[PDB]
Amino acid sequence: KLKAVLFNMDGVLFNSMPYHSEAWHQVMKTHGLDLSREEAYMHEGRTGASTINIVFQRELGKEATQEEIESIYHEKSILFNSYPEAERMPGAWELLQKVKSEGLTPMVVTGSGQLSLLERLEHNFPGMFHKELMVTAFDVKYGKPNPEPYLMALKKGGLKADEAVVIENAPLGVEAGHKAGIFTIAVNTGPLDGQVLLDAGADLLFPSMQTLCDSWDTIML
Ligand SMILES: [Cl-]
Ligand SMILES: [Cl-]
Repeated sequence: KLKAVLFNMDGVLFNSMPYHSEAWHQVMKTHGLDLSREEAYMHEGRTGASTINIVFQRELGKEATQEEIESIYHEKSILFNSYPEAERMPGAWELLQKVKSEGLTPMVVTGSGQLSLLERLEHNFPGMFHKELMVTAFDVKYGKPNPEPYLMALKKGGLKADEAVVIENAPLGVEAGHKAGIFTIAVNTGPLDGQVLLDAGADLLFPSMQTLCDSWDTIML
């Protein structure tokens, strides 16, 4: 039944998670808030505004103001962009070529609003993605772990949930894919215990994008 493969971006397509976790950790530290690199990784999937608000609630016992959200989001984006630009996750391009050769539609479903990465998708993965077949921070009211972004991806692609598969590296994205009713494959590309991804609702778990790519033609959907 499979028609489309819905990829997260950060930690699936780009090896950008060390940078995102460093930048969140450092900007929060500047603001006097403790967020470890691993706790930052655990927020992958959220929009930046949702991350900031939840960290304020957890650490300060209050909501972030709109000004705090915009300031901190810009600060983190500027710091992220100050690093040498993120490179591809090994295995992603090989997998995309396989998916496309099988007649399947690649899509991106991300909580990112980071234009530096979004505008590099075409040069990194030529011929794969299209803006009207992507969901980003710009498209959603509620991001991951709410199923909204994955539900929206299904609609953009004219798909039913049973015609798609989700490829996720982070538990909030796994949860969103699963709760959207879509079969969800976790790829453990970061510092987390794989069990965190299984417990978030992943139907399958692979230890890298390359191993997923190697097994791809035996996943019968
Ligand atoms: Cl990382
Ligand atoms: Cl960013």
